[PDB]
Amino acid sequence: DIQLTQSPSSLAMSGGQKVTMRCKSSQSLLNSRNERNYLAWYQQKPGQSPKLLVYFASIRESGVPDRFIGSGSGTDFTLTISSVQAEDLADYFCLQHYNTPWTFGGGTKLEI
Amino acid sequence: KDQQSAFYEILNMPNLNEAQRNGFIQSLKDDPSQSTNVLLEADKWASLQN
Amino acid sequence: QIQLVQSGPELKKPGETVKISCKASGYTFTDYSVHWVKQVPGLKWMGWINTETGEPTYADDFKGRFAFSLESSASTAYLEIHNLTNEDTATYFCALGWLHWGLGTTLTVS
Repeated sequence: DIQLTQSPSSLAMSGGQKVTMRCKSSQSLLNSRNERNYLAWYQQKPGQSPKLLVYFASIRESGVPDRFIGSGSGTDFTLTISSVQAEDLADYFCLQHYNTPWTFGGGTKLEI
Repeated sequence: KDQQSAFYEILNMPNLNEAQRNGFIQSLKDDPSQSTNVLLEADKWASLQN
Repeated sequence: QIQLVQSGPELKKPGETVKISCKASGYTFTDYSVHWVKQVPGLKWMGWINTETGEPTYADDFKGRFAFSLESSASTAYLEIHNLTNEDTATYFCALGWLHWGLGTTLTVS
């Protein structure tokens, strides 16, 4: 099985500053067929379904503000919020979909 | 010479929907640009394929 | 627009059986798999079901009391949990792979 170890579980924000969260996998998520890293980042607010922010490690999903920036390859991946806003107070987690046993990151709670 | 590579990859996708494959190729014919965007759609849906 | 809608919330007594539905629209249902995810009030992936053939593949922790099924004529996936226990109390998501997540269904066993 592929294990996902995220960064911290909580983060204190001061409106406008940059926040970085990290996702490390036990094995590479890079597919040799299409050269894509099979990892996606999701935002989930209380009582709501997870929303896709970044897919294929570093490709921003349509409709997502450009302040959400995913990067990394192989085993080290990061999701960056250039200027954290008030509407970004939610949980964030990574997801690997390279192998059959999909695994999720621990989750990242963004609060003030 | 880069667009023809995308033509090769999309045309040789193993288990792509034939109607969706014709749409990727036809989009590569109408505008030879956006070659990375159509390959991105092909890889996106192939990763979700059964 | 790709959209997934699940059944309403469920209140069940231990030992009973619950069935959760997931209606889809906006894409070719039979070409892309439907996955099930369990969220305890982290996230644990339950498994997926082949939309074309109907063959389900379950995770190791979901091989006993769980069953995936389809009704292709209505583009609806099903999740059946038998012999409900207290740990089954969670929110269950149907997801079009990694792309789009369902709205979720809260199950409470008491």
